[PDB]
Formats: sequence, C-alpha cells, structure tokens
Amino acid sequence: AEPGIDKLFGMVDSKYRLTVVVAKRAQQLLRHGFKNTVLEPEERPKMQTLEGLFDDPNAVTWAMKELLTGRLVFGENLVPEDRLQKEMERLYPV
Amino acid sequence: QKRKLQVGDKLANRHGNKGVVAKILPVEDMPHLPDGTPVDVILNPLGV
Amino acid sequence: YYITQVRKEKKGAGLEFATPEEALAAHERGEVALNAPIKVAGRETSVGRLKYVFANPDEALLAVAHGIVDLQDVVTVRYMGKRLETSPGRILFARIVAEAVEDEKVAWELIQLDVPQEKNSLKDLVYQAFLRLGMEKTARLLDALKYYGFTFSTTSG
Amino acid sequence: FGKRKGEGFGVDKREVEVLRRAEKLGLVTPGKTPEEQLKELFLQGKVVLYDGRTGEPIEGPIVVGQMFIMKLYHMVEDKMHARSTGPYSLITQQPLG
Amino acid sequence: LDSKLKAPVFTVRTQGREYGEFVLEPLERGFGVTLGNPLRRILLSSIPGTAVTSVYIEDVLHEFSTIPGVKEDVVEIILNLKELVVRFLNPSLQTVTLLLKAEGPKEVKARDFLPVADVEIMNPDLHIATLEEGGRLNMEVRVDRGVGYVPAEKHGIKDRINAIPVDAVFSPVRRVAFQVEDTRLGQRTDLDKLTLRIWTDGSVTPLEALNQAVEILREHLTYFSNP
Amino acid sequence: SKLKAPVFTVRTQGREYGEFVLEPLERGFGVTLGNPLRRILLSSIPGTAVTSVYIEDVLHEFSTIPGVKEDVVEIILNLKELVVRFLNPSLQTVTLLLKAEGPKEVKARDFLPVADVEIMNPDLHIATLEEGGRLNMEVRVDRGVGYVPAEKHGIKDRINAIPVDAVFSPVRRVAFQVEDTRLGQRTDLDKLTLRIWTDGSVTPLEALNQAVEILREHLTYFSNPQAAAVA
Amino acid sequence: GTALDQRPRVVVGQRVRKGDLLADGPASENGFLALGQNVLVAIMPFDGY
DNA sequence: GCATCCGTGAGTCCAGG
Ligand SMILES: [Mg+2]
Ligand SMILES: [Mg+2]
Ligand SMILES: [Mg+2]
Repeated sequence: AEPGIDKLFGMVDSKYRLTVVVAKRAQQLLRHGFKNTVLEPEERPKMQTLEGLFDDPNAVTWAMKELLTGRLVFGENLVPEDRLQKEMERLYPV
Repeated sequence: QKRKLQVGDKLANRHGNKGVVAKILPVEDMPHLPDGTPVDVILNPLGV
Repeated sequence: YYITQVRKEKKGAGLEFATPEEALAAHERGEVALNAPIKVAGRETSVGRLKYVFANPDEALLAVAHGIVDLQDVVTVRYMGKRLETSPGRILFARIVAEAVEDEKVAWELIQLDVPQEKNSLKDLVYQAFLRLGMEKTARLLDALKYYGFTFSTTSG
Repeated sequence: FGKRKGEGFGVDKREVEVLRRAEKLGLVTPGKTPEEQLKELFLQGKVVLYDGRTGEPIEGPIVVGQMFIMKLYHMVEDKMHARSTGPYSLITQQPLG
Repeated sequence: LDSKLKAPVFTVRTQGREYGEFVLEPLERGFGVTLGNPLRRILLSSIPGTAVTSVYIEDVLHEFSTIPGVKEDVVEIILNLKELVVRFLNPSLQTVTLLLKAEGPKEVKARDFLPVADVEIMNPDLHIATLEEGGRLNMEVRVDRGVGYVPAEKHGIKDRINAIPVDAVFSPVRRVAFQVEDTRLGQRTDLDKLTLRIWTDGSVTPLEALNQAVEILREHLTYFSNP
Repeated sequence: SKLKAPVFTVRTQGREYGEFVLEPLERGFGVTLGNPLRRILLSSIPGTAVTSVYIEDVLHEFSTIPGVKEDVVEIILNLKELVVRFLNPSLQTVTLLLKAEGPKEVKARDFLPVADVEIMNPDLHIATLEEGGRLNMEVRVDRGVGYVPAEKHGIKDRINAIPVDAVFSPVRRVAFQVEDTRLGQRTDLDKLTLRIWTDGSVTPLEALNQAVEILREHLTYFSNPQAAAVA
Repeated sequence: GTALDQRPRVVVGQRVRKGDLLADGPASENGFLALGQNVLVAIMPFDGY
C-alpha cells in the first residue's frame, strides 16, 4: 500500500478529492522543476541509481509526501487561476 | 530455432493436469532423494 | 492450518493420576502418549503440558528448534503474563500476526488462539486487522501470512 | 534399499525423524524396524525427501514417481506482446488488433 | 562464459546488546541459503552461554508444590529463573551456586542475589517472586556453562535431595531468522542478498554471536584435512 | 564436554567415486556441514565442457551430413557428454580435431590427441559413418563454472561454428548421510558421510577440497563490517 | 511450425522382417507415440511457486 | 377478451488462418 494512505484518506472528505489534490500538486512540481517543494533537503524522496542516490523523479511520490507534511492548503475556490499561475511563475521561474 | 523450456511454457499430463512453468530452481535447491538424485518437477497436491 | 493444528493421540486414553510426577513417570514407561488427554487429580490435563513448561515463546521455539517438541504438540507457555495451554504452533501463528502488524496487544486481541487457522478464521482476521490497524498494515500482515503459509506448507510434507 | 545396506550405510537420522512423523500419521505400524517401515511407506508410493536448500527432510513422506509430462504448443515465446504506438484503422483510426 | 565477480559488502545494523541485522550482498546464485542455514544452526546450538540448571527452595517438595507466604507457585519462580541472563567474566569459571534469602513483604529481584567473583547479572531488575507478611524464601540456584538447550529431565543434575532440575536455556541467542532476496548487479540477474537477524539476551551481542558462529564453521572446514 | 577435532576417513574408488566420512561431530552438525558442501558441489565446482563445434560443409545446427546416420543436432547432443580433462592448470581452451571416414563408428578416441589433455570417456559413441561417409570436426572445449547455455556464450571459432550448451560442473552426484554415533558418554552424535560422484575431469576429493575452500573464502566476507546508513 | 522430420533407426546390414521399423518420425520413440518426457516427479507444495 | 404474428436479442478477451 501507499506510504501513509490511511491518513491521506482521513485528510479529504472523498477519496477522489485526495486523488485530484495529488495529481494537481504533482503537475505543479513537474512544471517548476520542484523548486517550489515544501519538503526539506532531508525529506526529499530519493531514488537509488547505479551510481548513487538521486532525487526521485516521480512527482506523485513528492505530492503525497508533501501532503502528509501538512504544509499544503487544499480546497475549493482558494484564489484566481491565472493569479496563482502567474504568482508561481514569479516565485519559481521555468 | 531450437526452443528450450522457459518460464511461461505450458506443461501437461494425460490425466488433465496442466499448468505453466513458474520457477526453474537450480539443481542444488530441488528436493532430492537419500541417494542424491534430485526430482525433475514438483507438482502441487492441491490440484488433485 | 498445518502448524496451528494440535495433535490428538490414542495411547493414554484418559487415565487418572495423583501427582504429576506419577504421570511423567507413566509417560516415561511408554504407558501414556504426550498429547493424550488424562486427568491428574481432579484436573483433566495432558502429559505434555506438565512435562514441558516455557517461560516465554522464544524458549518454546528454541526447543522446537532442538527437537524437544513439535509445533502441533500441546504444551505450556507463558505469553503476555498468561500461563497458556496451547501449542507452540499457535504461539508462532500469533507471533507472525504480531510482528506483521507491529502491535502485540491489538494482535493478541485479534487472533482466536485455541483453534486451527482455516479459511474462515483467517478471513475474520483480515476483516478485523483492516478495521483496527488500516490497509497499509493489513497489506503487511497479508504479505506476512502469505510468506509463512507458503514456507510451512512446503516442509509440512 | 538393499543397495544401500550393502554399500555400508545405516538408516540415516533424518529417515528416523520422518519415520516417527509417519508413525503419528498412522502410515507405518509402530515398532517395526526402520527397513520394515520405509518399505511400508514406499509401498504407499511415498519416500523421504531432503529440502535441497537446508539438508533437513520434509516434515513427512512425499509421493515420488515417474510421470508422462508433455510440452503443450502454447509457449510464452509466442504470446508476449507489447506496443507503445502502432498502426491504426482506416475508418476508425483506432489501433489494429 | 567468462565470469568476473566481486567480493560482497558486509553491512551491520545493531540496536544495543540485544539485536543485530546483517546484510551481505551480492552473492552468486544459491549462496544465500548456503550461508544462512548453517550460521542459523550454529547460532541456535553452539554459542556458549549460562543457564539455571537446578533449584532448591526450603520446605518445597516437588515442582508442582505450593509456597505458603508467596503468591507465585514453584513452576512460576522456575520460569522467572529461566529468564535470568548471567554472564561469566572469567573464562575459567564453569559453574556457580547462587543463594537468595529474603522474607517479609517484598518483591525479590535479581539484585537480591548475593554477588560472586567473576559473575555479572545482566538483568538485575528482573522479577523472581513477591513475598507477603510471614512469607519466607530461601533458595539456591545452580548456573552452569553450556551450549544449546537441555530439557530439565535430560541432565537430571541434583546437588541435594530436593533440588529441582530446570530446563537449561544455554543459548545466549533467542532467535535467528535469515531471508534471502534476489538482487541484480548490472547484467547479473539472479544474485543473492543475505539478510540475517539475531536476537540475543545481552550476555553476548548479535555481532559477537555471529562472529563466533562463522568461526566454528571455518574451524570445521579444517577437519577435512588429514586422514 | 567440549568436543574436539574428528577423524577423517577417505575411501576413493578411482577418479569417479568417493566416500568421505567424518566422526564424531556434535548433534545436528552432520547437516550443518554436509548440506552447504553438497550445494557448493552441485554448482560452483569448476570443470570443462564443449563450447563450440565447427563441422566441414555444415552451415548451421539443423543440417544432416551425407554418409552419417546422426543429424548434427544429435551429434552435438553426443559431444556435450564428452569429458575432457586438462592436466595443466594454465590451460584454458582446446580445439580438438577429428577426421574420420569410411564404414566406421567414430568414438571419442578418434580425436587427434593433445598434450595436457585427456579424454576420460574414449568409448563415448559419436557418429555412425557409412561407405564413403566422411566427418571433419573441430570442437572447442573450455574451463568454466556451472551451466552456460548456448544462447549466452555464443562461442564461434569461425563463421559456420555452432555454439553449444556447456555444463561445466564435473560433479555428477552428491549425497550425504548423517548416522548415529557416540564418543564416551555422549549420545546422539552425528557421523557425516559425503558420497560424491564425478566424471573423472576432477576427482571426488579434489572437488570436496575446492568446495571447502569456496565455503571458507565465503566466510571471509563477514570479516570487514560496515555501518548501516539507513538512519 | 513444429518440426516434422524422420530419423534412421536401423544400421547397415540389419536383417528386418515385414513391418519392421526403418525410421522414427516426429514424436516417435522406436515406433511408440512419444508426445513428451518421463520425468521424476514429487507431489508436494513448494514455497508458492 | 384471446391467439397471432412480427422483429429482436441472446458473456469477455486472446490467438491463428
Ligand atoms: Mg519440565
Ligand atoms: Mg485473543
Ligand atoms: Mg537468486
């Protein structure tokens, strides 16, 4: 099972809402190169290459991690869509 | 092409018993007899 | 099922004894079988429970490791402050459940000890584990029951 | 087995353990000698087997025999298939089957 | 055809004097169990330890007798005694008798045992018995040095006429469990990764216990040498 | 009460078969020793095998030579069973030549002999040749470990060379007995017998020693621990 | 796509009576119906495999 | 109120040929 999936289902009021939260977050991180992560250097998901450990590329792994840390606000009608898009492009370039 | 036997090939007997090769263990893992002779195939009694 | 079954033997067949030492001596004479039911004094117990008493489950398994008894032999064990009459097989089952879900107390509460583990009981174990500990842990318990069930089937003979 | 007794080998310890097992299984008559009992088992088409990984015998006796097994035509070499993208249909423009 | 293997890496993970995990990867196919089963046998049968082999308790006739003044029965005190981890500090030592006299309202621990030269009680907060008002407990416990596990009725040793023989838990090891996983080395597909797990009592540590085990075998390899 | 070194009996019957008794050993240890030795003796014991065949006027494995009863497939099945002993330890690889013809049942003796090379089953049938039937082989035989399929080692000494399955391990069987024995007042001691059969390329005793050596070398690996960086 | 070939089963000069076997076809062992192998079999569970 | 005639439907995926 997914690391900490019972807590994740506890977080939302409908399992599919968690699914949409995870997918949206993972796309937000794919878009900015993970420069917007709420995870600390020590909490980064790692992938064990043949050379050595590197950042995990699976942005849905990153999404569910960040979700368990509590450092994200998820909900409906939080902010205008192009306002969020341009503020994220301002803070973390592409 | 000379086809050896691989994982996924289907074996069967004349009595209805059929099934796929799932595992090829090396000779040192096979159940063997007191005199050292290893068995060839390990069928599961749960079918019978 | 094979490990958590208990043996039922016919040699003893319900003899009466006064002191446990008389019963152990009788079993020594080959007169009574280890797991046959007898009645020492007014108590109806078995030679195996007296002859063999274990302070903790590790000891039970160390004995089964050394040939002393077998997992289906009924024996006496001290597990969680309790002086249980049960097999080392059922002790092992419960250890598998308990290490699987990483909660010895909840684990003990979940099992039915004094029964062979079958389809129905294992089923109710998974329903109960689901409800109590969650699906991540029930998946770990399931890989667990899977592992041992296959291992113990192989050598079960 | 007379091969074995002539070659100079007694009843191995593990055959003892399995014999006591099969005795509790009502498979042998108790008190008979190990040869008497192993013959009894064999006649039921069972033998002693030693887990090749451990050295230890199977907790009990196991049926072992010569069997006619056939290779059926359905080999995995012929069925493993996978496509990223391929050809499409004319009217529907969906992939071929 | 042409094979170029490399000698594996040995990895250790200990939690105190009680527990150790050991991962040795990569191993050519089949060698995971080739190393695992022996070391397990050795680690449960032939690691030298200490065990409470016999017990004398005053005015206590047999093992299934009662003790007036104490709430535990005799069997129970004998079990609690099975759980005592005693460690010989002098390699010469071979056997000790340990005496313990207490009375009145009190809960005897392993501390109450009278200290001896070259004898360390590793688990002194261990519980033996609680006595009441008028409860009197005089007992002598025999503690030897052996390997493995001996039922009480297999050594039968008696100092005196009323000494109870006690199943002897020699092994400082309480469990060994090893598990091999398939692991890959570039193009090599079927290599083995040996994970070993060792629970001790604290007299010996896991790493010490395993090193002792590997020694016995290495030494048994030398017995194939001069006919 | 601590046991001590046991007595080591060795009963060899030629280069093929050997019994290796050890007594007395502590209870259980009959197995603790006898099984890993088995496993290392069924696999990881080096030996030799035919790895390539070139025949004259044979382009590939599914041919038939005129004047020859056997098909090439069958001939490689025969040639697999060839036992070829290397007397020199520096030697890695040998290309045996065979030229034969006429009414004659070619056997493994007919190979042109090489020094530091001995065919341990010269009576091994290979082919049945007919009036006018010829045969000109060049087989390549290598050292090696275990079982290396043709589809992997791909050994071709030339263009029409056939790669062949190589069963390198020269151990043809390993059984081990644990009998009951006593020493003084000790009961239930184990008496370890190891029956070993080989092909003659290496003898049972040499086999057992290299297996010993492998197991000991393997115990060497635990000697340098390392910290676990999981934390 | 199975291979159908025949193999000689007699050698030069063998006197053969009427109906004697001169060649083994596909899946034929000295004239018997060879649809497989006779292997050595143990009927016991095995680790889930 | 009944027969009577009409059309419409009748498991999934996979291989070949
Ligand atoms: Mg007892
Ligand atoms: Mg309960
Ligand atoms: Mg492997």
